[PDB]
Amino acid sequence: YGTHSHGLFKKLGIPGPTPLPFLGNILSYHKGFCMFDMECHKKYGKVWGFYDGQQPVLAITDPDMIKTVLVKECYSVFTNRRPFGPVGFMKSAISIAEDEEWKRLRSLLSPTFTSGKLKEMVPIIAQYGDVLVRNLRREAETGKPVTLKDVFGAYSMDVITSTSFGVNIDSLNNPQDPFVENTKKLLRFDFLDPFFLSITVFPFLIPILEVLNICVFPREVTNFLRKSVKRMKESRLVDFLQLMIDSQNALSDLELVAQSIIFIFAGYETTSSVLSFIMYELATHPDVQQKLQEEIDAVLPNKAPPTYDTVLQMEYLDMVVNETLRLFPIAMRLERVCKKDVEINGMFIPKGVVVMIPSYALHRDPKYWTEPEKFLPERFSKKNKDNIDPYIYTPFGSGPRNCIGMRFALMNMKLALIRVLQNFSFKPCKETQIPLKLSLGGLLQPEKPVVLKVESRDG
Ligand code: HEM
Ligand SMILES: CC(=O)[C@H]1CC[C@H]2[C@@H]3CCC4=CC(=O)CC[C@]4(C)[C@H]3CC[C@]12C
Repeated sequence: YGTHSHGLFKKLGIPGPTPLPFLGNILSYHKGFCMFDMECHKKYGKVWGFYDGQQPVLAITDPDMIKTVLVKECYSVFTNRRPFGPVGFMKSAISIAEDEEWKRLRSLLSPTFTSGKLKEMVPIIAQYGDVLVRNLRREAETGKPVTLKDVFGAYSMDVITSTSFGVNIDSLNNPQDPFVENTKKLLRFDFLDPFFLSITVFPFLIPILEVLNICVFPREVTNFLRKSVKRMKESRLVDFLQLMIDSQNALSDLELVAQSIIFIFAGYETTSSVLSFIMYELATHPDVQQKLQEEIDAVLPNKAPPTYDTVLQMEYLDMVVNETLRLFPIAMRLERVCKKDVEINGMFIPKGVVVMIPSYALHRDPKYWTEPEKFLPERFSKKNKDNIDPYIYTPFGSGPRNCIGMRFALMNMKLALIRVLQNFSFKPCKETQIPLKLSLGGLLQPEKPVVLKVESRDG
């Protein structure tokens, strides 16, 4: 034994790279998820199959299917995601929860994300828009080429703490010692790490790990937020902990601690990561930074504070964020487990298989997109947009199980653009790598941290 599911795609009839005995196709991840997705797409068309060890992954590319599974069949057959490693009590974090515990948690926290409560958090978020620039200032002063993900990470931290726990620190490399270093440690998993590679060939190793209590969210940090939450509950006799406590807090109590940790996870390094790309695009395109920078002066006259409405009422900003997201869809892949045998717009799909949508690949897909390689915002203006197909462009997923934090993500990032642009300009310096080159790991990240010249707009 060792090639269990390896007959499935030759049978059923789907093309794809032919699996090694124990490894499946994992050896093709030397380029990363993105590059591996591009090629299978080219070299196989619109459906293809591969094996992560002995897990069969079926990538689909037709919008109709991609909508059947993401939308039309969510609660039906494609409800859950792929288990990925020893997850401990975090098994109750919504993004990890399965089937019925999921829908429960989903409608239960979704009220916690509605607009208007977005409205309310804004003054809190803007407050670190201020902090960010008071900080971003000094680094431009010194004349030194600022590392983006450091100023942005901090802001993201600042905004997570404040909106998630009503803890207002200026982490931002200042009070960098209280509550900051556990949070700092909540980074995206790299699923091409040797650790995760091992657990994909030997998934029989997850339960063992589970036993030794070896969890993939580090215990140091989980103890802390778990402790730190509980002490906050009592004291309280806007803020995500707030909105949950009020949320009838059934809705379990030490299941609340799982949400808190997972919101930080999903939002920390993603927000600060996208913000970096956006500032890279706005240099190598100085023209766009200006077109955007003027729009901002137009909507709020010299330095005026950004606002829930000041924001939504900025067509060009919305274009720049959206175009950055196309090039760099942080998740790279949407992905869904098949709960049962089902038919789906043509092809049979057998129970057990993982259905995979190639976000990043569809976003650079010479079909739907012309000069797909190019940062040009105009793709998303009132004319040229909305003949672009959702289910193709999906940087936040789609359907019952999409990014619950999308609005908050966008809002948060814009308030940060505003403050920064309406106050700065950004210029390739010595180190600035041009073009881009993505990491060939399992994260959709720069490879060599983006560093830029920050230059105060007159002072
Ligand atoms: C940089 C911005 C962000 C991007 C690009 C992003 C992207 C995504 C994607 C692609 C998914 C999976 C969608 C699917 O399965 O179809 C997702 C899920 C999720 N995201 Fe985000 N996200 C971002 C920010 C955030 C923030 C700030 C939060 C926290 C408030 C958050 C919370 C979640 C949660 C809880 C899920 C899981 C929903 C579920 O499985 O029921 N995200 N996100
Ligand atoms: C970068 C990343 O995704 C992290 C999250 C889970 C982490 C692993 C969790 C288990 C672990 C325990 C150890 O004592 C050595 C390091 C390892 C093997 C970790 C290495 C880095 C990983 C793979």
